[PDB]
Amino acid sequence: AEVTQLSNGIVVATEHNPSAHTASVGVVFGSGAANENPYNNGVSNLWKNIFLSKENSAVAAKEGLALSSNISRDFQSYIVSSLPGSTDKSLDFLNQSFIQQKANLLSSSNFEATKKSVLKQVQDFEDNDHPNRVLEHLHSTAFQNTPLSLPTRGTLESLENLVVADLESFANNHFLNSNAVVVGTGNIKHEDLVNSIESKNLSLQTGTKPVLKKKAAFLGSEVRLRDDTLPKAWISLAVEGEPVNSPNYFVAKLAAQIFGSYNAFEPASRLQGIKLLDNIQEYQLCDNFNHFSLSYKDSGLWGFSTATRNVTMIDDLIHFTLKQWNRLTISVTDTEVERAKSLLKLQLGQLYESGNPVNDANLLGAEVLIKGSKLSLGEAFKKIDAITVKDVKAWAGKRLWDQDIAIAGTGQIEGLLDYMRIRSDMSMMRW
Amino acid sequence: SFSSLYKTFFKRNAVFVGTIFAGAFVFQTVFDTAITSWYENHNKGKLWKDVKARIAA
Ligand SMILES: CCCCCCCCCCCO[C@@H]1O[C@H](CO)[C@@H](O[C@H]2O[C@H](CO)[C@@H](O)[C@H](O)[C@H]2O)[C@H](O)[C@H]1O
Repeated sequence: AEVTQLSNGIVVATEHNPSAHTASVGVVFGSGAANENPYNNGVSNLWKNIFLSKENSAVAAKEGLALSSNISRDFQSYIVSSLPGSTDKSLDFLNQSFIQQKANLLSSSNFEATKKSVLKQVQDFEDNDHPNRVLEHLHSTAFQNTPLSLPTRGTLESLENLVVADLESFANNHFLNSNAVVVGTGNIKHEDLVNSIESKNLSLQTGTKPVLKKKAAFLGSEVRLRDDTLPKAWISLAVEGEPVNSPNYFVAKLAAQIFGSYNAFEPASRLQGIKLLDNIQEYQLCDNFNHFSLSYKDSGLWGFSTATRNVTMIDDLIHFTLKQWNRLTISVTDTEVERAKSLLKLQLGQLYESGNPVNDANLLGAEVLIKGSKLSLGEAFKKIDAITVKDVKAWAGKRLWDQDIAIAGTGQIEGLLDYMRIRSDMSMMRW
Repeated sequence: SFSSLYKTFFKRNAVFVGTIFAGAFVFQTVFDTAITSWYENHNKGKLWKDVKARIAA
């Protein structure tokens, strides 16, 4: 009714839904693709993909289980999904996979069939998924020589250099209990799981903490992947944003909300009450964009992302947009702010209140790791609404106005201008 | 130029067009002050003022 949180060594967390047809259990390791290193990159995405190799996934397929997995930057998750009654059928199959079995998934016929498929995997991504590719490199340059930089799915380089002796090197350090959280989502009780958990003995590497690295940092920089053979142009730009559990966590998400997200095709999109939109549409400066305030444990990235078949006029594209961003400091309409608060809520909803347990897991697992607990929607909303204009005019005033940016891109970006232009559009001339 | 002594006045923004013109206005008196002094001194004894001094009629 307010989400449960109790620890007997294994911090056991759950979240009940009485109208759910199914449920899900799993673990979340409080160390992700940003706890790795330059040459072991993709180790966390390698771990995910053995966990779903036909072997272990045929086991749980007779049982009636489905497994879910994802790696982030600050965190890393291993979830299993099934019918709510077969709730022990989950917990046991989890127990087998992470304390019982070890080299049953770590075969020299398994691992050389997973790594020979996480290699094709990260060779369609950087090959044909430019919007994320661009998005990923954006981190690489903004957070260069620092934790967040390492692409979550790992470089094809440090991904052909890795054997099983390396899957473990990360496992036995960062796959602990004092870095994990067990989650219960969907259609199960707190007294169903934490019972079935204290039912099982053993302890893996107790007392052990996972290790640390130099805290992340940010620096104004570019990286440009020109490719004049690609029909469009993809660009992503940002400033040093705000972390998870930062005073302006919501203030910053409200700002993103204002300019928001465009799709020049859906007539619905064309009518949004966004000021910037007035400009961009005249000549069709782009095909779409969208904003964001990506928050991570140590640092953040407020900016936006755009694709465009309009090559001669990208220079305006970036211009109109970064000028709008100036208003946030000097001239944002209050009535804009309300449409923000309003729309944030709708978005922040379909995020948190989707009828899909697997999401409510990672969400829970990550948050109850970093701050300890989760924060309720009513808590969030109570904050969103407190937000004045002055909220947004002092946040932009430090974060946005005349601060270093972080551009990245690919496709026909000859037209995308230089760094002393772009960066300079962070401000406006004053008397 | 020291990051403290600058940022005090101007925090993290440049000079502003009008503050410039203000400084300009001030500088222009402060300068023509100094330089006209240093020059009248450097040429002491030589100036008609210094020569008006001794010479009587
Ligand atoms: C031909 C005769 C020419 C006569 C002499 C000309 C003198 C020009 C003086 C102009 C000063 O103009 C000044 O420029 C600075 C940039 O340095 C501007 O600063 C602006 O961009 C900077 C970044 O560069 C931001 O820090 C700042 O928030 C913004 O206001 C400022 O708005 C303006 O006040």
